[PDB]
Amino acid sequence: DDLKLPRQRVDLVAPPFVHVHEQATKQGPKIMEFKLVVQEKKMVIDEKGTTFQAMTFNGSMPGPLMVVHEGDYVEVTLVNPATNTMPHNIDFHSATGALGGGALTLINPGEQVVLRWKATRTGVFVYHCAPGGPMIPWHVVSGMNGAVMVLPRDGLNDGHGHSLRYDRIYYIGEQDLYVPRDEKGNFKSYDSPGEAYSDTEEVMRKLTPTHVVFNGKAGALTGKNALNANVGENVLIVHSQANRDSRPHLIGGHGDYVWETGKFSNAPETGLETWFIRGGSAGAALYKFLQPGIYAYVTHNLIEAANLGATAHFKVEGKWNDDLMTQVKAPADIPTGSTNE
Amino acid sequence: DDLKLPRQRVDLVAPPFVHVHEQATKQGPKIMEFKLVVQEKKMVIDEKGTTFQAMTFNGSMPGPLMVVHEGDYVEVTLVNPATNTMPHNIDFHSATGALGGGALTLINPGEQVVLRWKATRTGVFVYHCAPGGPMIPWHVVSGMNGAVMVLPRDGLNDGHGHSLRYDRIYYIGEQDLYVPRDEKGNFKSYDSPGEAYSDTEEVMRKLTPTHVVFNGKAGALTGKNALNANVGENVLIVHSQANRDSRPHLIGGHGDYVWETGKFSNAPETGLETWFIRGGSAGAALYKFLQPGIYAYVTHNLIEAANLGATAHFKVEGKWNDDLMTQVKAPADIPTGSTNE
Amino acid sequence: DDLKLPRQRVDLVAPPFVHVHEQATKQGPKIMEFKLVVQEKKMVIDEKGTTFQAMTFNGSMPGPLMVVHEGDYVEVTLVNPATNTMPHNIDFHSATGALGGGALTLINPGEQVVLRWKATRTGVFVYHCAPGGPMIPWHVVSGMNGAVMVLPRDGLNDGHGHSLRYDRIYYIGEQDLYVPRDEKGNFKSYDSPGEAYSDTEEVMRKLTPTHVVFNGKAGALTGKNALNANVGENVLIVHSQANRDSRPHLIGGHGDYVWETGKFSNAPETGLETWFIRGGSAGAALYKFLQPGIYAYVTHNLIEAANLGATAHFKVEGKWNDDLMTQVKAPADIPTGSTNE
Ligand SMILES: OC[C@H]1O[C@@](CO)(O[C@H]2O[C@H](CO)[C@@H](O)[C@H](O)[C@H]2O)[C@@H](O)[C@@H]1O
Ligand SMILES: OC[C@H]1O[C@@](CO)(O[C@H]2O[C@H](CO)[C@@H](O)[C@H](O)[C@H]2O)[C@@H](O)[C@@H]1O
Ligand SMILES: OC[C@H]1O[C@@](CO)(O[C@H]2O[C@H](CO)[C@@H](O)[C@H](O)[C@H]2O)[C@@H](O)[C@@H]1O
Ligand SMILES: OC[C@H]1O[C@@](CO)(O[C@H]2O[C@H](CO)[C@@H](O)[C@H](O)[C@H]2O)[C@@H](O)[C@@H]1O
Ligand SMILES: OC[C@H]1O[C@@](CO)(O[C@H]2O[C@H](CO)[C@@H](O)[C@H](O)[C@H]2O)[C@@H](O)[C@@H]1O
Ligand SMILES: OC[C@H]1O[C@@](CO)(O[C@H]2O[C@H](CO)[C@@H](O)[C@H](O)[C@H]2O)[C@@H](O)[C@@H]1O
Ligand SMILES: O=N[O-]
Ligand SMILES: O=N[O-]
Ligand SMILES: O=N[O-]
Ligand SMILES: O=N[O-]
Ligand SMILES: O=N[O-]
Ligand SMILES: O=N[O-]
Ligand SMILES: O=N[O-]
Ligand SMILES: O=N[O-]
Ligand SMILES: O=N[O-]
Ligand SMILES: [Cu+2]
Ligand SMILES: [Cu+2]
Ligand SMILES: [Cu+2]
Ligand SMILES: [Cu+2]
Ligand SMILES: [Cu+2]
Ligand SMILES: [Cu+2]
Repeated sequence: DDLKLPRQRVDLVAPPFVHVHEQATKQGPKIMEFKLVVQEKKMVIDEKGTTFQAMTFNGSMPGPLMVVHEGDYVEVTLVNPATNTMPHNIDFHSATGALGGGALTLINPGEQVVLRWKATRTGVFVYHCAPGGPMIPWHVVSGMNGAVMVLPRDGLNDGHGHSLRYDRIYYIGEQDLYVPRDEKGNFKSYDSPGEAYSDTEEVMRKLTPTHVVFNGKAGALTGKNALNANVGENVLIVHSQANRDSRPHLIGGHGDYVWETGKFSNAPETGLETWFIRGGSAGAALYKFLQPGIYAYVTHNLIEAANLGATAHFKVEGKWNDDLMTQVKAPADIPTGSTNE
Repeated sequence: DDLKLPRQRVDLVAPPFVHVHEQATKQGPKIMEFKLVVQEKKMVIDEKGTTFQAMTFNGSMPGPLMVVHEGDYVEVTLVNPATNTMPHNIDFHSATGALGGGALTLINPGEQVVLRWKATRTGVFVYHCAPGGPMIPWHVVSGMNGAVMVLPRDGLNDGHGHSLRYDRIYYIGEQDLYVPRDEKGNFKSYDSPGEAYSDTEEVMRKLTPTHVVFNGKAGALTGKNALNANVGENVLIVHSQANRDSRPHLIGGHGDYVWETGKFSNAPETGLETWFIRGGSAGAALYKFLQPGIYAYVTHNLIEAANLGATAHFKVEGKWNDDLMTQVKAPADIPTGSTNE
Repeated sequence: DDLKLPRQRVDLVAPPFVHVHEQATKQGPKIMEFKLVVQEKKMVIDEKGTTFQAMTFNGSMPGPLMVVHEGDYVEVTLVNPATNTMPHNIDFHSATGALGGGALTLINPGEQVVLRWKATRTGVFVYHCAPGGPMIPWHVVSGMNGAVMVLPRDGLNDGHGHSLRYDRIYYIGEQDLYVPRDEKGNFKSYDSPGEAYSDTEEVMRKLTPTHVVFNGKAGALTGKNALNANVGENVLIVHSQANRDSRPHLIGGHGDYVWETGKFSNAPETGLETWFIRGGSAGAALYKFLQPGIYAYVTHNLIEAANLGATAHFKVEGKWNDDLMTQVKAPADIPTGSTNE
């Protein structure tokens, strides 16, 4: 027992929600204990009911958000149940050495492994499966990726000596999927990930996804699963993309404070319209809602947002501010005396 | 008449030129009145005379640049003449609430609407049509996008307490187009936007444009329509892309001061070779010309620049500086006594 | 002889290595003399032995890294031997005027030219061939690109008044290739660049590379050609991409200090997981190795990294730090008393 710190077990929750944590803490460093269970399963990924052979951490795309503080140790039990068919591992971009932990965590079905890494770098970071060779992109684009957030012990700041505090936090994992089609253009179904592999690899090689989804499927964060907020709330939106670039935009809003490279040692940019998540990274945006109503959160390739699945909704309760925006005259017939050339 | 400020009507001009404005102002806030008229029309988009069914604000791709100051109110009359076939609206990324104004501006052919938004955020911002669902990307990649610039009341600064002033300003709108081809590879023509839609949507789904153009067509800003400048002039180049990333580069020059995320609350970067406009945003670069001659302004995917239409020219008058660059020896035969292995 | 400075001949070396230079210097400005010889040749670009008709500076993809100091003059002899079939030239993104030198350097086979440019802008910059029109992207994606580094005379700094010094420097040139296929999907071979052109241009038009390689071929910087370092060494990694965006990531490491836009007048970002090289630019990352072992350096589009060739290896000698990372429990059977739902 060389490392003599207090241990704290964390129960992970399904995205887009985030397990209970403190922003600022005066506790010393702890060993923060997490468990991730690999689950291979068929999942529905679009509104027409297209299925595909997914591979996940904890049964979700993305994997759950892990939250710790700078100087904590993160002790992860990775479990690969014997119902799975492939070996898996885990690479933390937040970690130092052994390919992020991938070189120490390769487990066959029926095995588990325990990795400990010190959280020396602040920010939001991708984690993902990386077995080796062509298996790396295949496991990642099959759904085996998530994120970890390492907060400064004093919480967030604006990089100019002022504390920032969020009222709410959501984790938006964006997934590029490569679903094979038959000669007529219909999506193909398979009985196992292994059976899907050869056809999937051919789609992956052309670098054009068939679907781009938040929280594992088209429409996942729309309708009844819209994200909730209130006028005046500072909301932190963590956005990850393990394989492909994304350009997040809150329609009707802004990024008040944006860490687009996702690392809290760097001051955020202010008042962004659209920001950029480089493939293989996580970023974070803080926004204080000023108006009630529906907001679409998109990647601002609008073809991807509207036609390949990459739209989420916020439903924001409160009172409308007519000073910021108003309809001066409702839609009306163009006046007869108008010239419009 | 709740809002009791002076009103000022602005006459918009066609890109790449920009309507008359002040950089720094000591006037108080005003209500700045703009009119945009939707025009659906067939347009020529390449040097071989390829046509396509465009949808525009004010008859141009991009729509005109609107320039206001922080704290102004922007009152926009959007007009959809009864010669048009579809409903349209407008979303300002500069605006707060109601999906940027899109939720308050949906008008059928024969209708107009008046929206007012407060310019609380400084920078250059995209505006675009966003009717709903798959219509959003279709109207945007059909040409319905432009930009607005919200200047600080004191004009631009270098983020270190020094004022920056431009001698000239150009607005470069970049458009990704998706033109259907027949089985032989020839571009297809249609008699209406509606007739083009199904085939166009199939091209859009593969996320590879057929054309990438500045100011609405290949070669628009070359030859006689080259952009003019003089040695010693500080030129502001505003660049927008509503749907797809761009990487602007001034061949033979630099970006002296670049806001690549386009927001003047953030200090510019200095001395860039190539900068990055994320899809769904506008950015701005200031350069002081040091040498006369021809400059190509490109997106530095050179396939897009040279083969899909995304090249503009600057013609710069003045005297050559042999200290910065000189031809020491003109092309000559390789000397007989040379070894070149 | 208007310019009366000392002259210094530099001997270039093949990437990923870099010719001998000083970081900080108290010498005054010099005329730094470089020679580049164009070589068209068939080259092997993947591990299955696929060939293609390359065009190179000095026989390598990328061209060699040139290193000078701010205020130096760079005098380049470009040679196009009569064994070559096409005209060539050179454009320096570091240079001011005449399209970066391209307008002053166009040479037929059997000719040479001497260009001098003043190094007024600090950073890493792309250089590339740019003959004119569609020849520009074709020569660049055929391999005619490299980089130049213009150091501040005081060497690198962290943008907050602290000197940064590297123990080692590597230049990673990333190349997107467009190799034609026959109807069965096999790569086509040609006897000359001219014969390859028409088929290659058709692949280039669809903006999807067939290969993405470091140092000219899949696996070039793996196995026996892994990059060497030691625990505790600060290593500068210069990364260029003349045509297409890249997202570099050091697997198991970080970017301690990253200039992603590549320009030393701007403070670096700290502690990045993944950074972004915009097509048509060079960037630089400093990392101090903390753990021994194998590191993969990738573009974090993992399809490109694992399946299209864009992976390099570092082999790092030293002692493992179990405080940063440890395997707490080796792979073992899942305990019988475990519940994993
Ligand atoms: O996309 C090609 C072609 O295939 C069809 C079916 O023949 O539709 C498929 O692809 C669509 C777009 O991805 C999906 O909407 C649908 O689930 C799938 O069957 C054609 O409609 C289409 O032109
Ligand atoms: O800098 C972050 C900041 O943006 C704020 C200003 O305090 O608001 C932006 O939009 C508001 C709209 O009323 C204005 O107060 C302000 O002028 C503008 O930059 C906050 O919401 C937040 O702290
Ligand atoms: O691009 C496919 C194929 O189509 C042809 C005509 O059969 O040319 C078309 O496409 C070209 C590239 O976009 C355009 O230059 C031209 O306007 C269009 O007819 C072939 O030339 C080409 O291989
Ligand atoms: O920082 C902006 C600045 O770049 C300037 C320097 O004042 O010039 C750059 O190129 C010039 C070439 O002669 C040099 O003065 C300077 O050393 C270099 O950084 C201006 O054009 C502008 O203010
Ligand atoms: O990629 C299409 C198709 O072509 C085949 C040969 O028929 O393989 C070629 O393409 C592969 C992927 O690029 C290469 O691995 C190989 O060198 C090349 O022959 C098929 O295997 C493949 O489905
Ligand atoms: O800011 C650059 C800096 O990162 C350093 C800190 O000095 O290390 C990072 O990782 C180390 C792991 O032990 C820690 O010292 C530090 O807390 C963390 O930010 C150096 O390697 C380098 O100077
Ligand atoms: O130690 N107090 O939180
Ligand atoms: O399955 N994803 O939330
Ligand atoms: O572990 N890979 O299939
Ligand atoms: O009020 N003077 O510009
Ligand atoms: O039609 N565009 O300038
Ligand atoms: O309003 N859309 O076609
Ligand atoms: O002049 N001394 O290096
Ligand atoms: O051929 N390239 O190193
Ligand atoms: O010089 N171009 O083939
Ligand atoms: Cu896996
Ligand atoms: Cu990774
Ligand atoms: Cu419209
Ligand atoms: Cu938008
Ligand atoms: Cu060439
Ligand atoms: Cu260039």
